[PDB]
Amino acid sequence: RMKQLEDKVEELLSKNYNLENEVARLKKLVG
Amino acid sequence: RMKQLEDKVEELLSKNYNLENEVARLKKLVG
Repeated sequence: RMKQLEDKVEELLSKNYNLENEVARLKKLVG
Repeated sequence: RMKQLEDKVEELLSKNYNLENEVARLKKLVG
């Protein structure tokens, strides 16, 4: 369960980097 | 450290929900 929690942190960080990359692409379209 | 890992999961999920809400607002502007 240490490892499962660590795995979930790594997974959520990857998801937020994808969301960050998407926000930047959309902001480039608006801006 | 169990608690610290759990805290980090909860924090990253809140960040991704904010990013999700931002993506939806920007997509509403484009769409």
